[PDB]
Amino acid sequence: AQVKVIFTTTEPDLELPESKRQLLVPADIRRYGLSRILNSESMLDTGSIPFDFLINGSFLRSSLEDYLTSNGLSLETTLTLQYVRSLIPPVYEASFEHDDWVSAVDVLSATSPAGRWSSAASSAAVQPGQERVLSASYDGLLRIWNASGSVIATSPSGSHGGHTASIKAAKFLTSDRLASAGMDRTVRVWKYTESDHFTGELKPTLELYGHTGSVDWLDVDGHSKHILTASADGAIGFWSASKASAPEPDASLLPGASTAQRGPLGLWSIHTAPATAAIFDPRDRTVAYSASQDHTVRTLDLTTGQVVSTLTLTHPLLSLSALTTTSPLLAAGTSARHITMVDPRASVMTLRGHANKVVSLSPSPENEYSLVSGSHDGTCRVWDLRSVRPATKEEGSLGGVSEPVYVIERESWASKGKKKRPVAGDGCKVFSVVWDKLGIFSGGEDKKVQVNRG
Amino acid sequence: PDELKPFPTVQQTIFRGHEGRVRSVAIDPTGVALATGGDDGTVRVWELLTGEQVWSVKLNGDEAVNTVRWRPTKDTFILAAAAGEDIFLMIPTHPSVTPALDQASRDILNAGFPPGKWARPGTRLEDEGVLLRITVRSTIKAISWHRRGDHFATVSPSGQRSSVAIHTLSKHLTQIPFRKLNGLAQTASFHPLRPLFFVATQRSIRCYDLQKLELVKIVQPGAKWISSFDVHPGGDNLVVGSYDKRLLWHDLDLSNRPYKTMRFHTEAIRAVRFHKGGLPLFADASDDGSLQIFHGKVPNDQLENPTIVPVKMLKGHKVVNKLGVLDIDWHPREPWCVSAGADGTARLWM
Ligand SMILES: [Cl-]
Ligand SMILES: [Cl-]
Ligand SMILES: [Cl-]
Ligand SMILES: [Cl-]
Ligand SMILES: [Cl-]
Repeated sequence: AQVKVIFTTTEPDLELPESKRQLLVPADIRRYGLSRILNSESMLDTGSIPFDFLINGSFLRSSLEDYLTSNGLSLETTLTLQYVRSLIPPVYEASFEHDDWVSAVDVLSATSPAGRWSSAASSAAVQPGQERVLSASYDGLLRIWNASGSVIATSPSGSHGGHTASIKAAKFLTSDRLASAGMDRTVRVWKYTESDHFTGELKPTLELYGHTGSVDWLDVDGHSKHILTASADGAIGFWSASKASAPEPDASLLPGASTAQRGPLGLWSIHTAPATAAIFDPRDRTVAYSASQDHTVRTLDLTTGQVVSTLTLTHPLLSLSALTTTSPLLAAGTSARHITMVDPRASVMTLRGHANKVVSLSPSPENEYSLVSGSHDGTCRVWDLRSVRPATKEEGSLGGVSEPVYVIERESWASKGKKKRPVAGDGCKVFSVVWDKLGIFSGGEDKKVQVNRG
Repeated sequence: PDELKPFPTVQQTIFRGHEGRVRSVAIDPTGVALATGGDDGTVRVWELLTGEQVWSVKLNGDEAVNTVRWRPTKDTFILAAAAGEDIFLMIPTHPSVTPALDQASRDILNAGFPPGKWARPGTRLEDEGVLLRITVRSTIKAISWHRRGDHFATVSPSGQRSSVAIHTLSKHLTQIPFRKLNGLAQTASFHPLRPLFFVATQRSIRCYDLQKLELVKIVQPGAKWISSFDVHPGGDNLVVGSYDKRLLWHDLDLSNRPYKTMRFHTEAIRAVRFHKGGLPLFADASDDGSLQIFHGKVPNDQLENPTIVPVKMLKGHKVVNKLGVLDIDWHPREPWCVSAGADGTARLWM
């Protein structure tokens, strides 16, 4: 019945002056009573916010006195409690059926990257009502989906100027323009116009040939109209989405021996093995980051020709993402089933518990410390980097270990009374995950884009 | 565990859509693609990580495709498959194939325009991309490429005539050198470094020399009916496996006797393959759906004890119609492997 607590937080807009100091003393209080104390008219005056509490870097799932009986520590000690916004669980909402596997998902929102990029210029500046969801299929077809899950627009087919084979990745670079890439080695830039009645049109603006190999990954900059790609040739591409400024194509990569065909500006091969992911730096748009099966994450300078830094990891890397200090922190999805959090400057921690390859990542739109990943094991998992344990002995190495906060399964499989997930990824494989405020859309082998939100 | 890492532990990708057993697996020289021959007579090429099938062809209306093997050169992208008596050379449609690489492969196969007869196949086959049909006298079990990809040998067990055939892709030339083998030839392998050759019968494995044309060595594994074998990249060791459930490591530095004998299997061992590309791993495939993954290390110094320990047993293949795992191949760089079982599936392990 007497225990000292002290409140600290990393949360940007929730902070206590002066009141951090003082004693909570039923001593049997679950996280609930504490979340109530913070919400108090006296403390944060917010009053409903669910708060989770981290001691030592671990969540408190019991009462206080139980925690400090079972560990040790019924020392009258002052437990230092980090408090964080408790995750609002992304439960299942909708599913958009496809004919073949869903390789890629992107979300056009008012606050999504293409959405903020839009309102600058050219600019639809998409209204809070109508959000659009892009899906790329092994069909060879892009589909612009309604928020309510109907198909507004469908890409042309092969003939008529569309993709000649499966599409590996696609994204919104603005509300007018969107970009795709695939097994046909092209990178295609599309105009998307929409009518009064809800129906779309996707007209190819540009066919871009630099690559010999599948173009596996694509990232976009809507401000500078730049695209960059990662391909199985072990090479990272850099392109202008604008027809205006482009070089002329290689012509020995073209369908020989209407729509405009242009080449890359600054196509480089920096990798021994296929290049799985390439992304822009959030702060600086002339700096890019590469990841390949050659185990390397490379800091790359797009202004000059090539690589300013190389960082090598234990296992081949299938994916990369940046988390916003003046500069990012990378999540690297591995074929080794875990995610390594990498600091590119001259291996902080490791997220564990995926059962298969980790092929897609995306940061929370809400806070810096949260991340969602997606994986060939049929699930997308939500991590909080503020949740960290000193590494376990087996396979643990340096203490990095962080387990998932929430687990998102396929409603394809989950709706069945079945017990354990299918071996490998069979039928459930998750190829793409994007996390927006609508939130957590998941493409994959089950031919469905899946919507999870609270 | 320990220093024995890494190795395949779990199966990360399942390869489906063959009907009836899958007879063969060969990974693309660049490591981005899988090739599977079927009992349904289809050769197919699949995206390695995802398990999406990007290409397929049916060579013969009714026959099984026993062996598929890539031309071990990264500048070509040429696949060889064996259906019955015929060995087909083809160029699968893949993202890897540009018009330059296509024209290059076509230039290699078309260059060069009876123990064997080299013929252009039916129109329907180049319509689907198969440029060559090479016919030998009796059915082909095994195919092996020489490391620079100009020569390839086909082994046909039944017919003594064509049993071991060495083909030259430049001159379109089938030959039956070192003609009569004293045995029933299961399969054959070229040497990783020096111009040597290997021919395994059910008896024993015999290492020849090509244009000196002489028998160099003969190693006797001392087991019933050798099922298969594979040569260490170092060249100074190899591994044999049999229908006796036993695996035999042969050190050719020391003796014709097997250096080590290993019983990990309930039923016959139908395939054995080393990891070529420098990792201390090899594996055997069994008629129980298990793979047995071993660590073994050809010593840094010549004439030293190879250290061999089993690291992991991979289950999850289904024993179907009396048979287990029928084939194995390894990724070129990474410690991943792919197996061909009778499930009608191929499976990726990491
Ligand atoms: Cl033009
Ligand atoms: Cl799990
Ligand atoms: Cl097909
Ligand atoms: Cl025919
Ligand atoms: Cl199965």
